[PDB]
Amino acid sequence: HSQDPIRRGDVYLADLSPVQGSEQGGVRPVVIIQNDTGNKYSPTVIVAAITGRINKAKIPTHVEIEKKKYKLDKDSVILLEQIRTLDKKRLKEKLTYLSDDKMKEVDNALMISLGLNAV
Amino acid sequence: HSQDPIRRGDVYLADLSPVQGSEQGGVRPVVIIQNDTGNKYSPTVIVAAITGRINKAKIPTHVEIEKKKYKLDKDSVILLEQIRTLDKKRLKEKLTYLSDDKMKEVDNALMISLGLNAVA
Amino acid sequence: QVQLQESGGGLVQPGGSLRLSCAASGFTFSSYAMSWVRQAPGKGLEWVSDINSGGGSTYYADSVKGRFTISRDNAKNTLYLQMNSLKPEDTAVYYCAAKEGPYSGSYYYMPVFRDEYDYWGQGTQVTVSSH
Amino acid sequence: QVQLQESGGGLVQPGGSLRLSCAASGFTFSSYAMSWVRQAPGKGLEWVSDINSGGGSTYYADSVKGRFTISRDNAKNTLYLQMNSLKPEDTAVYYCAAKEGPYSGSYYYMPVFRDEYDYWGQGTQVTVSS
Ligand SMILES: [Cl-]
Ligand SMILES: [Cl-]
Ligand SMILES: [Cl-]
Ligand SMILES: [Cl-]
Repeated sequence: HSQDPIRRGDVYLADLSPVQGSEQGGVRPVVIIQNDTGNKYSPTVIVAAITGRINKAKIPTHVEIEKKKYKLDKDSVILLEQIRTLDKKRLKEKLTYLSDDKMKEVDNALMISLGLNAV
Repeated sequence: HSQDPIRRGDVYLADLSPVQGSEQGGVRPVVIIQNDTGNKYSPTVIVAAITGRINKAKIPTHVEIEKKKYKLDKDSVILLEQIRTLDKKRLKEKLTYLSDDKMKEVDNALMISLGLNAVA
Repeated sequence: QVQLQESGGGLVQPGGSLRLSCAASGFTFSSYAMSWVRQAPGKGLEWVSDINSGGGSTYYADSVKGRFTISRDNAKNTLYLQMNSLKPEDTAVYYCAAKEGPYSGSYYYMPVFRDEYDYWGQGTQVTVSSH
Repeated sequence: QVQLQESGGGLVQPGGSLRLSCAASGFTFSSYAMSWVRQAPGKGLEWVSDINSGGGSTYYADSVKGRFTISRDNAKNTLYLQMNSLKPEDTAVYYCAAKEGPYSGSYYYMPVFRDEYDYWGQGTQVTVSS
């Protein structure tokens, strides 16, 4: 009856629609990037979109993920320049979660994306 | 004729509508938090919403901003848990920009908000 | 079609107890997380308690935690708020409110607004005074 | 869409030149950034070039930078692409596209789709062969 917890590094199917312009939209997998304290108690999560329109990192804010390990339709890319805060009502279902190594890449890409590096 | 250059720490008026649930919506000020290279060439920017419906910072992912120094309607709070990637078409006008000290607070709030602080 | 009807409010002395209920129809009650939010005269909306769509996860504001208990019976399509150790500061109108999603249901720390929820009840009055 | 009508296409030789034009109607041209994006035979939409609403800032894909020159005449509601040193990889249907706002106009580093723009052109054929 209880809800399974939301953890940083999880991959959820989420409804991002509607959007404008170059923003990622539709119902697509997204990576939870908010801290776990917020993920447990806050009404919102912070996510990074995953896209299938490319399968190789175009810039250092992109992180590749293979489809086999992470149960995707095809080889995809995490876009750390496409992040947004979503009300948890948009979360549809947990797909998988990233490995510790993969989340290290996500952390590094987020640091570049938001200009947080030293210095 | 040339662009107005978008720099990290600038505050713009932006159309966040429409939203769902507890997401911040409407036309409101937002602070640019994306790196300057992304701001110069990408079709999108990354912003953090600013709300005047609350006054104090309460939680460590919030950062207060003075109404007078930054020319807003009232004393407001930057919500570093309310982030979104906006197509630049949503940007209406530049309002002001945050000081070096105030942007260091935004940096520290983002590290907490996104669980980026190396803990041990 | 969609309706959330509250009942069970009333007048109690300080230290009394009440059981609020909120009956749902017109939508799939089991697909929505339920909330109780209250409003005192001239005050904004104060979130009180949350329960997830399945009933296993509950959340409470610091002002009511330990004194109030939220629960749900998805068979009866009913949400409950058990209120104990009532005090005059609890005097308000109490609304149930619904938000869809299996992962909804959480602790609210901001001022809440009507548009932040999907469905809203009509409210039930609670008054706590000795005179 | 009839909001944007391109002309100036046709067959040309390698190293040749060609000037595309795009006539805007039915929207406020001088407050939109304009894009040229092309669809080569068999491929998807690749962004070519961008110009802001005032015309003072231009952006180019790496493969066309220096060879192509984008410009606009807001008085004439017209967008231009001057194409020089034309190579066979330039063979495509060329579309103009519009995105509203004074801060629009940028470099695109990923494939684009029509629904990402406010207005989408009709397209003109550019063919480059020896
Ligand atoms: Cl896509
Ligand atoms: Cl300051
Ligand atoms: Cl009653
Ligand atoms: Cl019914």
